[PDB]
This record gives sequence, C-alpha cells and structure tokens, in this order.
Amino acid sequence: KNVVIYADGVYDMLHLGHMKQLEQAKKLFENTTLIVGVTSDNETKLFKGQVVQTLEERTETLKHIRWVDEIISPCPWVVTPEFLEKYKIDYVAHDDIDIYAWLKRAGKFKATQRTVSTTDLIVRILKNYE
Amino acid sequence: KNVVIYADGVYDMLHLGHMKQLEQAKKLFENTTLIVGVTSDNETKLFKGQVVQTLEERTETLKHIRWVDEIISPCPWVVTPEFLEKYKIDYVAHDDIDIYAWLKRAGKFKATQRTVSTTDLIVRILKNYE
Repeated sequence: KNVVIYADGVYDMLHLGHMKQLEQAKKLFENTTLIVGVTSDNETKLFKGQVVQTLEERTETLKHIRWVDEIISPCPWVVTPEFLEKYKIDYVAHDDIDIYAWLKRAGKFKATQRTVSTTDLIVRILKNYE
Repeated sequence: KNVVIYADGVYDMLHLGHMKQLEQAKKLFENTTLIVGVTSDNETKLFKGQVVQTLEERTETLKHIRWVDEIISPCPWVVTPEFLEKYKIDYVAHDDIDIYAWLKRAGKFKATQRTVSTTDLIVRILKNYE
C-alpha cells in the first residue's frame, strides 16, 4: 500500500511556501514515500535564472523537513519514463503553472499549490523606516 | 527508555542554524521526545528586542521540522521546576552563551551549539552589485 511520490524543484531559500507544498505531496495518500529532487546548480542557472544557494546548501535544508523521506540530489532537469521506472515512482507532484501532459495522460500527475516568502520578510524589516 | 527534551527559543526566521541545533537536541539520546517552546511575541519584544515573525508564523514553521515532536506555543520565558514536572521534562537543551546553573546543578542541562543565517543570504544577493 506504499506509494512513491516524486516532487522536484529548486528549493532555493526554502520557506513555509515550500514546506506547505511538500506536506501536500507527502499526504497525497495514506502511505507515502516522498522523494524530492533538487535541481543542479548549473541547470537552474541556465534554465531559470540565478540560484542563491548551492546544491549542498539547498539539499542540506531539505533533509530537515519532516515530510521529506528521500532526496535525489542533484536530480535531472526534466522527468522521463526511464527515470520513473528506475526509481519506481508512482506519481509526480508539482504545481500547474504543458511539459507534464504525458504524466497526466498516464494518471501519474498529482498537482500541488503554493502560498510567505523570504523576500516578503525583508519588506517587513525595512517597513520600519519610511 | 524515552527521554523528554525541552528546547526553547525565539525561532525567528528559522534557518539551517536553528535546524542543526534542533537535530542536536533530538539526537541527544537514542529515544527522545523533543518538545520545543516558542516564546511569546510581547515577551521577546520586551526582553530581546524586535521579533520579525508572529508567534503563529514562527510556530507554524517549527511544525515542519522533522526533529520536532511537540510544540509549547507560547512557552513561558524562564523555565522553572514546576514547568519541568508539569511536562515531565528530563533535560533542557540550549546554547551556553548563568540563569541555567540550577539545571546544570541537577544534571538536567544539556548544551547545544550554533553555526548560515538569512541575513547572510541577502549579502550574497547584494554582493552582485558593487
């Protein structure tokens, strides 16, 4: 009855937003193993833009989150069927926004949402001054 | 064989520093229940200085950390013997720096260290500009 869930991301400067999302994947089903994939530095740098924390930093933070059962660090940038069988992954967990159609097609796509960011906090610090 | 560990703090804008410290208390012994105490807003405001996140925000973040078993939120500002018996706490976990002598006296004080802060990160963001 144990279901393997894979949720990938950058997880840069993690915050309650990311945590609430990981909790969501973890509790998709009664019995889960949540595998998280952390994207490599150069792949983020190139495909998204700046990454603030190194792989080791972003991965070390993940291991402290109670919902996380296993980390694939680094993880490949785009998920593939090979990757799915290799890790015996049952579902992929991500936010909607379609490069994930083929997963929905296979009933293997479960969608998670967001919310609360670091940036928000500095504003509250600087709001204290004009 | 299960030992109750209490570790209190502000846990404002939690980061790997705080997490590594909580991991430390949790693994003080083979079988632990880590109880964390989150300090009230006005008590922090008054005794330490500014607190950036409300109690509910700081407490909601704690619940995501895998080492944390139980939260007392808010928690009293200074620990007492009453408080210890009431929660059947065996050890108190904190960093050295003596308002905690009476705990050392009773063999009930176990010391944890620090390390990696949010503030550090904004520097790395702004370092990108003169």
